[PDB]
Amino acid sequence: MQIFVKTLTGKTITLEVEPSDTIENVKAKIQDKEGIPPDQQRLIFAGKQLEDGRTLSDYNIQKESTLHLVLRLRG
Amino acid sequence: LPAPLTNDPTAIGPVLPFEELHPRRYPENTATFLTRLRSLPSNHLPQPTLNCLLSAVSDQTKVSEEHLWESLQTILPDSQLSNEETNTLGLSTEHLTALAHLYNFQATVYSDRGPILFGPSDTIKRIDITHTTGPPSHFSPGKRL
Ligand SMILES: *NC[C@H](*)CC(=O)OC
Repeated sequence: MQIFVKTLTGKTITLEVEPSDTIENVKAKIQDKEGIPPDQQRLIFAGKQLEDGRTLSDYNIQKESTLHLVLRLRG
Repeated sequence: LPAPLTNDPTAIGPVLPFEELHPRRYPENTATFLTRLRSLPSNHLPQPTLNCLLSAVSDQTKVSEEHLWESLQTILPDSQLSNEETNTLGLSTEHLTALAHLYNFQATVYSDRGPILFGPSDTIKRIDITHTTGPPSHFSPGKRL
């Protein structure tokens, strides 16, 4: 399948992942596409901040379903 | 996977997002970080050693770091204000969103990846923060080019 990710800078990335793909590997692919480490990544699917230790199928995310990305900048 | 704020003694209620507990006109999804409603009064926590964010906010809002830290103690549980992350990596932008809600402003963070907004849009004050990837993230006032 294929989904989309809307970032905090307005850019909507197009990503290709498996239905059983873990959120950690999704953040790794986002790091590949952009360069944002998983340290500053928090993914949201309709208001609910996703957990790293889960998969896309658990949140019932179909193909072409957009996920929001929020940066958790430390410092 | 386990969370310290789940059984935090300085907070009451269950785990809810910050936007549900204190709703405003935050930037889209920038307030979805989970927290809990503060129960006990200010424990008088010490000023965090990694206090770059507090200095950056103080240079813009003219509010002393002490008052900002006390307001953070009144809004947030202790387990999310001074923990292993606070003393190693430092403060997060979630504290910046909490301070923006408490003091009514929309901070503009000029990070290495571009400009981001944090805090309610239904405000007047607009502060500017410069974010450095470093390592690690360094917080300063103003913007850069
Ligand atoms: N991230 C904590 C603040 C950084 C700092 O204090 O640098 C001087």
